Parts: sequence; structure tokens; C-alpha cells
Amino acid sequence: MQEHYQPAAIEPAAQKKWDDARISNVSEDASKPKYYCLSMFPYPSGKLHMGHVRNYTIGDVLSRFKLLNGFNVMQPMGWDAFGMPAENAAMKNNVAPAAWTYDNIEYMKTQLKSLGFAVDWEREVATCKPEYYRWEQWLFTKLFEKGIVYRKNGTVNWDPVDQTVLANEQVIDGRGWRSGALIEKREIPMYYFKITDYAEELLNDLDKLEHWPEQVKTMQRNWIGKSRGMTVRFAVSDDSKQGLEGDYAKFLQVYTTRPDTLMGATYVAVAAEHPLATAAAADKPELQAFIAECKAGSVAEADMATMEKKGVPTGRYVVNPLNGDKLEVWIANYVLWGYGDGAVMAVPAHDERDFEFAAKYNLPKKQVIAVGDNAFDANRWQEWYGDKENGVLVNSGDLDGLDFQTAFDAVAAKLQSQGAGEPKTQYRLRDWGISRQRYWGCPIPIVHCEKCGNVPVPADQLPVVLPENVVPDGMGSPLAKMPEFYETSCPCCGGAAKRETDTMDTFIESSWYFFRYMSPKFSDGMVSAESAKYWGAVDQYIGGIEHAILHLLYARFFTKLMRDEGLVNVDEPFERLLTQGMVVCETYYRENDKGGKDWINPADVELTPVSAVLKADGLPVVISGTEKMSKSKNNGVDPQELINAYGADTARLFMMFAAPPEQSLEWSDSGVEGAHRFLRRLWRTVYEYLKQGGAVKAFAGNQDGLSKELKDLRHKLHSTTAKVSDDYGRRQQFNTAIAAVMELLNQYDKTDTGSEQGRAVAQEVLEAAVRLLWPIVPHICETLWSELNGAKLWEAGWPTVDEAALVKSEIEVMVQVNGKLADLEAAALANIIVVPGRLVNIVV
Ligand SMILES: CC(C)C[C@H](N)C(=O)NS(=O)(=O)OC[C@H]1OC[C@@H](CCCn2cc(CCCCO)nn2)[C@H](O)[C@@H]1O
Ligand SMILES: [Mg+2]
Ligand SMILES: [Zn+2]
Repeated sequence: MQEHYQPAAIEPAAQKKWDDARISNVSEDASKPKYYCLSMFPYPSGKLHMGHVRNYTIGDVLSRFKLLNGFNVMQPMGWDAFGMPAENAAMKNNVAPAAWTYDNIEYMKTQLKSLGFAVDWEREVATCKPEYYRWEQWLFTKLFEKGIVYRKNGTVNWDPVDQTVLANEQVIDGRGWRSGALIEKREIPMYYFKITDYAEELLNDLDKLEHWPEQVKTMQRNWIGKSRGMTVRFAVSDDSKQGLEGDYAKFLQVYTTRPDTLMGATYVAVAAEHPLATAAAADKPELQAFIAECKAGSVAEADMATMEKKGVPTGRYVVNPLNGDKLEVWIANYVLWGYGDGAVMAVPAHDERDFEFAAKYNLPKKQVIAVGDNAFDANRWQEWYGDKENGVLVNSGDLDGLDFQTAFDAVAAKLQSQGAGEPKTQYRLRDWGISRQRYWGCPIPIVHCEKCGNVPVPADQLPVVLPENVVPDGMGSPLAKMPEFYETSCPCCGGAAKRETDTMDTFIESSWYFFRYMSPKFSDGMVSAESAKYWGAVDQYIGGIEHAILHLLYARFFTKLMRDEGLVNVDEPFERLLTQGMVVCETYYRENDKGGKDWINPADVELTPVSAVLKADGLPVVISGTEKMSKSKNNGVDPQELINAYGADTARLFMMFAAPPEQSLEWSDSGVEGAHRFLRRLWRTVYEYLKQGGAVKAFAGNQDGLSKELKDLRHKLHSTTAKVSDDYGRRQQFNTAIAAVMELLNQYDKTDTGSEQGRAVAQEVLEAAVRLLWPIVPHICETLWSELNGAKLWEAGWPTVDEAALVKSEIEVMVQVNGKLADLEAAALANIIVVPGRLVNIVV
């Protein structure tokens, strides 16, 4: 055994030892219990970043842990390969997105291997390969013929200078983020998944997910946004009917979740596109301008609640069907056409958004709910105004004194009796639009024929292959300019036809890849029935919180779609979910020509603990604030430099020790140095133990007759094993597991293990510590284990707790005062000559 720890000598040998043994190449062996540990697969962007290393180390700790406990562990990896990065890189470097992607994949694969992740590389997938995406084209066609996928005109943001469609996030004050040109709202046909048909199942099945973080479940509930409320029709006043046709001349229909407060409605509000808005605006330029500004808006959903709410009165009136109040119709920017009826009622006393709106425009506020003896203040919002549970009705006529549920039913009865309303259930969830006007994506398997319509491509003809011999130029989607791709014949009639040129939302590939890993080379379906039956669901999913809503909802949706197609048996893809925190790092700047700030990467910096300077010249730079690593402020630390400098095990240890997985991880040079030094300590501890005697049979069995000091070390040992096991398998906090092993080694350092029984206990401590740490730092632990013991580490398995090592000594002594029934003198007095060990006599 070499004296000094050298990661570059031992880490490749260890990786070849694991590959040669094929520990990670698993199959559907019905003998061991399966365990499917999955980390969210990466975009092949070019290189790993520190987020990648954190995620996949966390996955590897859990996978190796379960492996050591006798599970048949599948830990697969692959490439979410489609999307915009390759297209932009194609425009920058004038290369093909496919070629750029396959080079990135090959480089990033090497980096993953070098980190020693116990990954089943025989299950690798690359979603840009036809052998992958053909199966989502297949599923598309089946759902399309069922109407679960459908085509319909939608509205997009067109940038006329960049010639591409932009999301609301990419529109800044009505203009494209890169071009700066005013975007144009354009209606175009697009494809949609009818995800709303699965809304109730997607909502209710969250209750099955006892091992999901409650905040992720809450986020999905709010996103789905089910509500049980009331349709209410307010008759249009006789004086307000000019310009209206059909039912819009007869009544204004709204949806409310608070029909218990219908007595306190003080006005109503409609969307800009509402017919009442159009009729009122017909002769009022201020309304036409307000309608125009509403339509031109591009507010993102994550910002919808943070926008300034504005309205204009229309001079039109409707009648409350329960009290006869004549209420004015306002046009408001927060009422969305297409949500419900595009028209709401307002109760400023009991809805906070209505309270702020009314307060802005000095509109009436009518209290109709009371909660205890709390005073109602029409000029200040108190949180109890909106309480649904503990309130009773007031100022509501014959409805007074009722609670929410009884008021709901009474209003429902009153409205239904006179035909003015009925209970209704709504969802905020919109259908899923999957059409992208981009090249580097999965082709949509639709052929357009003027005789036959939009025709799904037959299963025989799938895939529709995306040509990879393309370099996008940034003047429109290349597929639309490629007659060699889109000119085809109709598969129903054989006539002249055109392929769809839009490609799929790349969320589609990540919505089912966890099933494809089960049988990645299966050529007769999305996933083979034998392999889906064996692996079932993912037992553990690990990934960033930014995917807590869309990706997970899409994946749960696809799983239920595939179940209903008979491809899988589960209702839910992910049993346990762990969400890792961000990786943050200090930023460094040095001002330049125009009173601004230029940003320097941390690896090109050296500190003086005073100030910092550039490593190349030694000239100062300004130390700035800490934030998530990104190209924005040039503060991303390349993990490849971390590996080159210290080795994979140090990288893995620093990530797991620095913070709990959910907590943000702060980059720290001293922290990285401390991780490496601990590995040197571990190395020297085993080396020094073997230098004074070599290996012995580890202590096992009855520990009677062991000295107090060695019994104490065995106690620390098996409590540490218990602590670590509970940290890996239950708390999923690996930092405290590392600290616990560090405490074991501390006590070992203070224990004389020189005797024959001492060496036996020392062997037992070390054999346990290297296995307890092997999930985190497998290369050095594999090497150290081979110096201590000849068995296969993974066949020795996870350390067992010896309960007997946790029972402490006992000795019953009789208490007697005057003859009748330091250490023991204090205990017996808690109930004086002492006979050692048997009796204590209290001279009374
Ligand atoms: C399943 C599909 C939809 C996944 C999709 N292909 C994807 O997100 N791919 S990915 O390649 O972007 O990320 C793959 C994983 O690992 C990384 C995690 C990052 C968490 C955020 N972060 C970043 C940083 C700074 C890093 C250093 C910068 O110099 N700090 N925190 C992801 O959340 C995800 O778990
Ligand atoms: Mg259950
Ligand atoms: Zn045809």
C-alpha cells in the first residue's frame, strides 16, 4: 500500500474494476429486489457544470447505498438532446446541431465516467436519435386519432425581425428580447395535448404520493387549480343592450368561487374581448384604447398576479339576480378571455384583489361575511375578510347567519330555481401546446393533404426522420424552407402532400424517458411489457426544483396516457422525489470604459483574507455578491478543474458534505481543501493501521471481557452505522452522515487499539467506515477495503448494526440503611461504606 493518497493512481483502476465486474449493468433478474434510482438526465450542452455533479453524486450515493443492501439497482443516464442550445450554437459556430450535440454527448459521457457514477451505460439513450423519438411520434399518432391530441388555431408572439415565435418570457415591453422589435400577435394552427381531460386524475393522484415533498404537491395542485364554484347570470339592464346579440343581450354570465358573497357584489368586470366590452367601446375611444392595450399584453403566468390591475367603467349595467342591485360593468386587464366566461363579479369586502381594485377606483365595499366580533374596516384589508371556514353571512337578507357551505347550497337553490345559475367546476389548467417553430426537435408525424386533411403517418412509416444535415441561419425555421423534407405524398390517397414542419415541445422527450430506460433497444414499442412489469415505477427521482411543476406534471400525464394505452401498469412515475438546491458562487468584477462592471471567472482569481487579484497578472479585482453559478456574471466553476486538481472523490465529498441536498451549496476553496485533506486522513489511518501489524479478523460476537475503552469504541461504531443508515435511507442528508463517520474516526484516534483485541476492534471500525463512506467516495474506499479484506466489498454488503454493542453495562446493588434493605454512594443516596460492586450501606 502506497504511503500517500493519490487519486489519479487509484480512481481509474477502481473504475475498471467496477466495469469489469459489470456491477452497474443490470437486467430483469427476478431474484434480487429491484431499485430504480433516477437523476434528471442532462442537456448535452458541452460540459458538465457543478449542478450536474451535485445531482448525479446524490443519485450515486443513494444507488450505491441500495446496491450494498442487496438491491438490483438500475441507475441509467442519457441525453435530453433536442432544443434551442444546439440551434444557437449552430448559428454561432456554423455547425450542424446534430454534430454539435454528438460531440458534447461524447465529452460529457467521459466526464461522468471519470466521476465514477455507477451507471448502466448499456441503457444510455439520446433523445435526438430516431430510435428514441419515433416512439413519441407513434404515441402522438394514436392520441391524435383519439382526439387526445388535436389541432386548433392559437395565438403566438411573432418577432418580425428575428422571424421566430417567442414565449411571453422572451417579450420585454412588447418587444423581442434579442431583436428589440415590436412583436405581433398572430393566429396559427397548432397541436395540443388534451391534458385537461386528465386534470381530476392528475390532481387526485397526488394524494398517493406520500413520499413527495408537500410543497411540490401543493405547487401542482395550484397549477391544476381546480375550483368548485357557481355560474351566475346577471340580467343586462334594459338601458344597456345596444350593440349586443344573442345571450349577451339577455345576460352577463360569470363564474365565482364565492357565491356565499353574491349579496356583496358591488360591480362586475369583463375581459377586453368580451362582447359587452366591444359594444360599450363602440363609441368611446378610451375603452378602445384600453381594449387594445389588453390584447397587446404578453404577461407571463409566473408574473400574472404581480401586474398592476386596471379597469375602465363601461356605462353598462347588469342586475344581481338575488338582490336586484344594478351593478356597473367594468373592463379589467385581469379578466382573461378563455378562462371561464371571461367575466367575473367583484366582492371588495372579501377578496383582496377586489379590495385593492375598489380602493383604487373608490368603488363600494359591502361586508357580507362576519367572523366573530372582529370589526370590519372598509379602508384597511384584514386577513379575516377572506375567511371561508369560520364566517357567517351578514347583510344578506334571508341568507344571514349561514356558514359557507349552507350559503353555497342556498344560493345554488335560489339561482337554479329562477334559472339564474348553477354549480360548476373549473380548472385553471390549460391544454398543453406542443407545436414549436424550431428545427432541432422531434418532427410532428402529420401529413397535410387537401383531400384527406391532417393525416397521421402510419406506424409502418415511423419515424419521420429529422434530417441532421442542416445548419440553421436564423431567418425562419429551416424545415419550412426545405421542400426536400416537406414535399411528400399523402399516405391515405397517394397525392401531393406536405409534411408538418413544426417540431415537438422538447418537454415531450423528458416526459417518458424513464420508461425507455427499461428497454432502450426494444424495437416493437415504447417499452417492452416484460421490462415495464419488472421495474414498475421509479423508486427515487432526483433533480432541481425548477422542474417541480411542468416537467413532473407532464411526466405524470404521459405515464397515465401510456397506462391507458396498455404499455405500463403504474399510475405514477416517481415514488420518492428529492429536489436538490442551487450551487452558488462569489462574483468578481473590475470596472471599464463606461461606468459599468465587467465580470471575471473565479478560477482566474487569487485571493490575498483581504482582497482578490487576477492570477495571470496579480492586479486587483472587486469582490462582489454571491449567487447561482451562471454565464451571466461569469461565476461558474468548471468541475473539470476541480477533478483535475483533486480527483473525483474530493469533488463528490465536497458536494455531499458542504450542505444538505435541498440547501443551496456555496462554492468554497477551503471547503474543497478540507474534503481532500479528510480523504488524506482516511488514507493515512488505514495505512498506519496496516503498517503496525497488517490485517486481522474483524471483531465479532459477544463483547464480554472487552475493556471499557474498546466497548466504548464499538458503541460509537454501531451507533454510527445506525446514524449513517438512517441518514442515507430516511433523512437523505449526507452531510451529517459524513460528520458521524468523522466522529467515529475521532474516537478511534483517542483509543489505544494496540492489544490483540484492540486490533480486532480497529479492523471492525475501519471495515465499517470504508463501507459507510463507499457510496460517497467509492474509489478510495474500494482501494482501502481491498487492503483491509479480501472479499468483494459489494458482497460484504452494508454494515449491520450490532445491537449488543449498544447495551451498556449493568450491576444491581442492594440498598440498606442501618443493616436493613463514590459512584454508587451518589446513586443509593438518590433513593456510608460501600463494598465494591454488590452492596451499599448508609450509616443512619
Ligand atoms: C428531466 C429533464 C426535464 C431535465 C433537463 N434535461 C435538465 O434540466 N437538464 S440540465 O442539464 O439542465 O440539468 C440536469 C439536472 O442536473 C442539474 C440540475 C440543475 C439545478 C439548477 N442549478 C444550476 C446551478 C448552477 C450550475 C453551474 C453552472 O456553471 N445550480 N443550480 C437540473 O435541475 C437537473 O436536475
Ligand atoms: Mg401508497
Ligand atoms: Zn390524401
